[PDB]
Amino acid sequence: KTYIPKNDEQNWVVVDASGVPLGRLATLIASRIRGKHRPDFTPNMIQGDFVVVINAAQVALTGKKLDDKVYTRYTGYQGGLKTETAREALSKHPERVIEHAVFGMLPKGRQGRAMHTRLKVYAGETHPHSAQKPQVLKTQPLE
Amino acid sequence: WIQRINAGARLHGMNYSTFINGLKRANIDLNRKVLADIAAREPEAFKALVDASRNARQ
Amino acid sequence: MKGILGTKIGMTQIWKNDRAIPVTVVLAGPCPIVQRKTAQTDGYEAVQIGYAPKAERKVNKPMQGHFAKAGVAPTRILREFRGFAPDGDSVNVDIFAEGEKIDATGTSKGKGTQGVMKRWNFAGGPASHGSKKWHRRPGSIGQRKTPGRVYKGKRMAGHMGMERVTVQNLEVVEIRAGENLILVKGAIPGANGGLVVLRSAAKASA
Amino acid sequence: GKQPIAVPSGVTVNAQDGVFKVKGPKGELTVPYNTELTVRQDGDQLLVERPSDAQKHRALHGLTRTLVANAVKGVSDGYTINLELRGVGFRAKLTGKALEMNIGYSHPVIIEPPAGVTFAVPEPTRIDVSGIDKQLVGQVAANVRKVRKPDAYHGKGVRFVGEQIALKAGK
Amino acid sequence: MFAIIQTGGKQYRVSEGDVIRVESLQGEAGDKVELKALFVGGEQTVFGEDAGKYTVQAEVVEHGRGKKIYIRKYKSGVQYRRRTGHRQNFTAIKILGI
RNA sequence: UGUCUCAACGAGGGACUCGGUGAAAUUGAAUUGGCUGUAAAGAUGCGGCCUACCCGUAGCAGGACGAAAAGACCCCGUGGAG
RNA sequence: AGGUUUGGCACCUCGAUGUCGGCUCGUCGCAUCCUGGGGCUGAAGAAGGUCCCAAGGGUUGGGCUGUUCGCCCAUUAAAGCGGCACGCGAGCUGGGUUCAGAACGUCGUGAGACAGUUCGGUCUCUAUCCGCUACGGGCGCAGGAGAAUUGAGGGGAGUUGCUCC
RNA sequence: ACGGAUAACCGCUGAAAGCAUCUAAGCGGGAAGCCAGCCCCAAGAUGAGUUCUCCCACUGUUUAUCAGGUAAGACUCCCGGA
Ligand SMILES: [Mg+2]
Ligand SMILES: [Mg+2]
Ligand SMILES: [Mg+2]
Ligand SMILES: [Mg+2]
Ligand SMILES: [Mg+2]
Ligand SMILES: [Mg+2]
Ligand SMILES: [Mg+2]
Ligand SMILES: [Mg+2]
Ligand SMILES: [Mg+2]
Ligand SMILES: [Mg+2]
Ligand SMILES: [Mg+2]
Ligand SMILES: [Mg+2]
Ligand SMILES: [Mg+2]
Ligand SMILES: [Mg+2]
Ligand SMILES: [Mg+2]
Ligand SMILES: [Mg+2]
Ligand SMILES: [Mg+2]
Ligand SMILES: [Mg+2]
Ligand SMILES: [Mg+2]
Ligand SMILES: [Mg+2]
Ligand SMILES: [Mg+2]
Ligand SMILES: [Mg+2]
Ligand SMILES: [Mg+2]
Ligand SMILES: [Mg+2]
Ligand SMILES: [Mg+2]
Ligand SMILES: [Mg+2]
Ligand SMILES: [Mg+2]
Ligand SMILES: [Mg+2]
Ligand SMILES: [Mg+2]
Ligand SMILES: [Mg+2]
Ligand SMILES: [Mg+2]
Ligand SMILES: [Mg+2]
Ligand SMILES: [Mg+2]
Ligand SMILES: [Mg+2]
Ligand SMILES: [Mg+2]
Ligand SMILES: [Mg+2]
Ligand SMILES: [Mg+2]
Ligand SMILES: [Mg+2]
Ligand SMILES: [Mg+2]
Ligand SMILES: [Mg+2]
Ligand SMILES: [Mg+2]
Ligand SMILES: [Mg+2]
Ligand SMILES: [Mg+2]
Ligand SMILES: [Mg+2]
Ligand SMILES: [Mg+2]
Repeated sequence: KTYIPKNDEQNWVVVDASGVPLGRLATLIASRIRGKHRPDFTPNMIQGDFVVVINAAQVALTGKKLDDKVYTRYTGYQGGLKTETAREALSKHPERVIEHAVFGMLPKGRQGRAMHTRLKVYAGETHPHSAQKPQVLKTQPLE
Repeated sequence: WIQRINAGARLHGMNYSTFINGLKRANIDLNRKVLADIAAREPEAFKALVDASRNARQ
Repeated sequence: MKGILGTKIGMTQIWKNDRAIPVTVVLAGPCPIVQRKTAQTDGYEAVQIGYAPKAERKVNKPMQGHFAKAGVAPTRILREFRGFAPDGDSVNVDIFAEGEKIDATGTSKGKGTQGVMKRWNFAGGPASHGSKKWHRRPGSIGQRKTPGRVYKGKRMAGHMGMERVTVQNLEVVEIRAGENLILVKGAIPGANGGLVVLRSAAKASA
Repeated sequence: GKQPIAVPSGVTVNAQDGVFKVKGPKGELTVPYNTELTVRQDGDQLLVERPSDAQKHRALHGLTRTLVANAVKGVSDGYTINLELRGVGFRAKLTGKALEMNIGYSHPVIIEPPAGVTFAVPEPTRIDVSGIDKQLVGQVAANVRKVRKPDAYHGKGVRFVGEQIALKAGK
Repeated sequence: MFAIIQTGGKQYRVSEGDVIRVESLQGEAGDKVELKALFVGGEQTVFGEDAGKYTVQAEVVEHGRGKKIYIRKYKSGVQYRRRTGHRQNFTAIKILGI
């Protein structure tokens, strides 16, 4: 008998990232995209929101992390793959840094991959999705 | 039901821990967690339940 | 940088101050500028140059209007050259200077499905002392259960030849400009009558 | 490594943020500054001090004081290290804005000084690097010393002019 | 939003049958009167035992048996299967109350 | 002297394509990836993470503790036989 | 510390997990044989010693022996040490040890035995799945078509001597 | 080759610790190694990208509701191919 909403709603949102610790902005984006906020209604449905991260280049990385953080990736080849990038090599492509954090804090299933579709990252303070006029968010909740 | 209930609780600046306890402190409401959800489909009420839990807690 | 298109004509014997020189003859027939790629319009700088002519009876309407917007006769072949900004049309004239080193790109002669000895220089097994692994036949591909797959990128029987190929820093022996002939030292990839690109030596010497 | 700053007559200072720009007789300069402390009043001599008798502070106390000190010592006075080529046939030349090292390598050596730093030589066997920033003149002179460190056995190389150097016994 | 919550329910859905654990109240004889933890019977509602000062009567409608089920138990490697039929009774109650 | 450095070219008979006839061993069922970890101690099948569109054809033999013979070694049976 | 030796223990495998060496094919560690960079030296130069960083690539051909090793010849920048079921027999050898024949030495009255030594002695045409190399068919990529293309990402390559200034 | 960031290491500026100190803030130098540069592959990068050009608004009553004649353009077939 529990209510099961239909979801005509699309919900655009514009999160700034300058100075926010990466994991923290990550968790806020992952929560807002997975549902959570608002009564979650069905886990079955991707009823979360579209996030539009901007200034992703400016993310703070408090502590030694800026050059300690070694993102690692493995090419099929059994020649040694496992290439690694410093995160100070967010200069190569800062959106990847953001997009990696978020996808970690999302489900890993069919629906989760489908969720990664709802993240849009732009390292600069600009974006092309003006047509959806996203609502601004803040960054942290209060007791 | 828990997910939806503290989703609504955070819509007003509370949270499941806080809202459920404050409702418990208010002459024990004893609504089921099922029932508190549905009042998260009827927002004007869940709102007053939030103000009531916020009371028995100040 | 500098670039042009031509057909591979063949290799012969030559002399320059009593040094016998093998040479490949190439026809760097005049090329036309069909398209100009600005970055401001196509995101990067390049030029689309054409080569072997063909009669408009064989040229379908879309390609016809392509060539037509640029004012050029239809060409069986088109290619881009990065960073070129030529003018008029790209003749081999002066574009290469005698004695330059140049990057010659062509297409390996297609050798079909070669074994391991031909393809990767395996040097398979002994021809006596007692096998049925005489010919190619690689020995092992793995090591028991240890990862228990065979490695990705393993060398194996396959399609040999037919590759793109570049050979860098061949020397420009001679230029018969009016014939549109360019004489280059040494070998070039692919069979006679084939397409080849000559471009400015990409790894210019110090 | 603390104490009051001195203010020569041809100087100015601004206490905004951690910014600290000076406009002394040889030109303007700036010294980066931790903002956890506040930059002090310019009324005559100036000193900044640590909020806490804590360990981590007084280190920055001394570093910040001495840094502003040397910045003033430069903008008001100037800076200039001396250097002495030493060893058979070692010498240098000035060629435009660059130094012409000529000391025991098959290739004569050149050095172009980063901005604001002036090479000079009078005696062909002696260099002098003048400038405004002290860290800059330090790294420049350290480069010219890098071109050849004096050898342990015989003392060939770049020297400080006043630089005594003991030497190993050879045979 | 009416709520058979748990065993005795307290929510505003005026006028309809619904199923409950049972009663003993034969036929329609029950006319069971109900507590009330909160219902919106006129937009307005309350909980603070002011709901208890309200009550909703309900006619009983009829007793019934739920759908059949088979309890099934199994554990690996030890033989041990168990098949057993079950279905739980209920009382259907119409609502009318304040 | 092709055994070899060190393999080449050529021949025929297969292998490949089309039309005719058409088996076999094997097969708990299968919608049957990589790393690392854990598990009765060598994981497609458990955990985490990565990678990966559907389906074939020609080929290679690392895995499927691949197939074949209820280990011939070893021990055991108050077993057997020469 | 490591887990490459001999071992302990006996945990899966005795309705079978083929074992030495060679060949073939590779790939990984680094506790580095060569090359590259450094400190110190009882480092003048040259030639070295030893420790620190470093795993890109490289690391020869023969005689003897089944050998692995090891000794030797003649070179070399160097002629590294280990893992991968002491990697690799549905990939090959089958020289070695674990079947039947036969002989010597030895032991046993014998039948027979071995720490041994010696000559001889069947290595199973068809790949289902996964993994790999090559090659197509389908659909997708918000109209249907012909061409030119950015490069997210991925692979290959990566050694070294000698002489001369 | 050039270039960027690094290892051991070598230094500048320098407090704590009125001297000293390469480090505690900061900065430069520094390898066959790392990233880029060279060659090859690559948008099934389902996040499927970009550019030039071509063809264009056809037809069928509530009955067959999507299909059918065609355009641009391919494909079958034929003769051949480093
Ligand atoms: Mg061919
Ligand atoms: Mg051979
Ligand atoms: Mg095997
Ligand atoms: Mg595996
Ligand atoms: Mg079970
Ligand atoms: Mg049991
Ligand atoms: Mg043949
Ligand atoms: Mg599958
Ligand atoms: Mg474990
Ligand atoms: Mg495992
Ligand atoms: Mg499962
Ligand atoms: Mg798994
Ligand atoms: Mg895919
Ligand atoms: Mg086979
Ligand atoms: Mg078996
Ligand atoms: Mg048995
Ligand atoms: Mg008996
Ligand atoms: Mg052991
Ligand atoms: Mg036991
Ligand atoms: Mg079995
Ligand atoms: Mg054995
Ligand atoms: Mg080491
Ligand atoms: Mg050395
Ligand atoms: Mg020496
Ligand atoms: Mg040898
Ligand atoms: Mg002999
Ligand atoms: Mg090895
Ligand atoms: Mg062993
Ligand atoms: Mg083995
Ligand atoms: Mg076999
Ligand atoms: Mg034998
Ligand atoms: Mg006797
Ligand atoms: Mg015989
Ligand atoms: Mg034999
Ligand atoms: Mg056959
Ligand atoms: Mg289109
Ligand atoms: Mg790339
Ligand atoms: Mg991919
Ligand atoms: Mg110092
Ligand atoms: Mg540094
Ligand atoms: Mg540097
Ligand atoms: Mg080199
Ligand atoms: Mg799409
Ligand atoms: Mg249609
Ligand atoms: Mg037509």
